[PDB]
Amino acid sequence: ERREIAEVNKKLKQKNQQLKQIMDQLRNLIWDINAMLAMRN
Amino acid sequence: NERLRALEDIEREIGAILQNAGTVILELSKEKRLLDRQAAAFTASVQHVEAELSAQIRYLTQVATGQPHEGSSYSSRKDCQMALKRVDYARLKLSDVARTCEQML
Repeated sequence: ERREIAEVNKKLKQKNQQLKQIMDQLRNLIWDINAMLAMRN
Repeated sequence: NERLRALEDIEREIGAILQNAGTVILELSKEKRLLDRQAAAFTASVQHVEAELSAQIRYLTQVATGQPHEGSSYSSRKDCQMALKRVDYARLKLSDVARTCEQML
């Protein structure tokens, strides 16, 4: 049946949301120069 | 380090043997060993110390009115510490990203 398909889809969606949260944190952790390039060297 | 070495040498030579040379003439208590101490350390050491002191006295005398010998007084040494702070913030952000990645396992 498609129950396993739905379970795998839900697991993949949860992993995608987790990866998206990690990427969101990485955005702020990765700009890191835009705020302070005005006096960077 | 020139002036520092000169001051160190003057300090090391401040306690000369001239103050201890007051027991050199009494060395002739065996006939009418270390009799040489009554020649080199009697007055020549004191003369050399006085000459060195006089030389050190007659310096350029730079300080006249205000505050010379400055040299920090100013800019981005502060911003150097600020860049160290940016490095620390980047460290904190990298640690947060690593914690997020670990949670992603």
